[PDB]
Amino acid sequence: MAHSPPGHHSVTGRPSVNGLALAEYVIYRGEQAYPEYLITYQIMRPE
Amino acid sequence: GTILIDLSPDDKEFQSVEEEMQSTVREHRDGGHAGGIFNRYNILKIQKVCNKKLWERYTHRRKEVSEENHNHANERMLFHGSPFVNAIIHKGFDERHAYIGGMFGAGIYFAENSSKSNQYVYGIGGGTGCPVHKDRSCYICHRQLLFCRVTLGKSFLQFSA
Ligand SMILES: O=c1cc(-c2ccc(Br)cc2)oc2ccccc12
Ligand SMILES: [Zn+2]
Repeated sequence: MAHSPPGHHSVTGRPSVNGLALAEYVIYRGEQAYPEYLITYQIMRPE
Repeated sequence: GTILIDLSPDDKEFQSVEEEMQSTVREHRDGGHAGGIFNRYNILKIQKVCNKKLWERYTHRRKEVSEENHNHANERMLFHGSPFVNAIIHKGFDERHAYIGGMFGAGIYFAENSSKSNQYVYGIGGGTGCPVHKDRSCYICHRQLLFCRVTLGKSFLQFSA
């Protein structure tokens, strides 16, 4: 695992081409996230 | 120390988590290659993950971040999809769960789009798809994602494609 850039606690990847995309994020210490909900699903074939 | 508590579909907490899952699906630039072709999900179950030690580990770090950032943890709820989902819920996130080759370096990645995290459920690039059918677009097999509480604190902004 790398480190956060100096003076920061995470990285934000801002979408900069595809205008529909939401942001993605990176943390560099496991203790900065808690796996709160476990969701069981299937993807659905479009009709 | 982990126990899983099922939420009823009538429960408003079920309903708000399902809505965040469904409403953040988008189309992807691989045309469905990694995660499959779909506009929505069939949600089979939502479970609350309870582990006191893992929660206290999280809140302890949250407080540290918040004290480094004018009492602002900058906490978000975000998706994570992983082959290691079963180890994460029992032992928590650690370096074994990092995307070593990710575009922002070796760290643990999270998405606002549920469909982006769905691309990593069977591995990087969707791996070889579901264990049973080898199909990255399998409509039969049951998948699991995490909806996670994430402390960002002061986040470095990277503009990117
Ligand atoms: O949910 C994610 C899981 C992962 C992930 C999980 C396990 C492994 Br091994 C590699 C990547 O990568 C992402 C990259 C960008 C946005 C979201 C994710
Ligand atoms: Zn399958």
